[PDB]
Amino acid sequence: TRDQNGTWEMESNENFEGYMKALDIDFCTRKIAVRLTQTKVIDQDGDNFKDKTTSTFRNYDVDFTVGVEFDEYTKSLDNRHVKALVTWEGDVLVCVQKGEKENRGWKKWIEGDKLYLELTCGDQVCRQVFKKK
Amino acid sequence: TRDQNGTWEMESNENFEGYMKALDIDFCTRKIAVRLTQTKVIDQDGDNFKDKTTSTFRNYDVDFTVGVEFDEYTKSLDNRHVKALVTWEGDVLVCVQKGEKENRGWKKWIEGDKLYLELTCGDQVCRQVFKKK
Repeated sequence: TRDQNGTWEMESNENFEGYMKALDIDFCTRKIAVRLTQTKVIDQDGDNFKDKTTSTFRNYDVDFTVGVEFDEYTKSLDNRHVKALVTWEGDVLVCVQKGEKENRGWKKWIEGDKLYLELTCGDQVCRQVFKKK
Repeated sequence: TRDQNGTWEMESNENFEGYMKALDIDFCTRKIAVRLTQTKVIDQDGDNFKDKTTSTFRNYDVDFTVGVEFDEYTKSLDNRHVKALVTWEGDVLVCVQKGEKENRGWKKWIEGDKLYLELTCGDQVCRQVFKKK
């Protein structure tokens, strides 16, 4: 049929690497585009089309209750099982990710309208700040 | 303030490489995760949090009309300038991308509730199958 209207999600992708190498796309760029899923939104009205293709790199989503230990699987990070626990220390949201890697956790808090994130794992600390959209 | 509600977009991302290396994340993944802006959406009800963090790898919007040639700049993938002509072949949307690469183009058609996309460049053929939602 010619009616290509609707939102479509990639379920298979054959020889995406060979086609990208034929376009002289860089090495690390190809090895990830093969792994990622793609969503295609098409608005077709008559002879005019509008194709919006989006490939999401990371789509993490976790729920929790402060003070209640829960099982966390970092699917889109390292894909490991950690028993996370989120507690309050002042107004800072502190978390401990009990698992194989030692000193793993994060701290989250706002001051003004900036979300601060302190991702820690072993000897490394990652600092990220966010603006309100 | 403990209220972390809202949609937050990444401002800075310091030492994401070191934090990802501490989690044994591969090199190519680190080289791309470092260069992407993240968006955090927190739905908070007291101590019940809903944290969803997403990052977009590729996004591409194209507007074209069947039978009218248009200048296409492949924002994703290739970043080359091609003159694309999209035409109907029965129920198959056939497009030719006249440019640097020989035999560059794609074919798109619907069968049932699935979108089939065949990308062609040189002697390489990439076949992508989508599913209507």
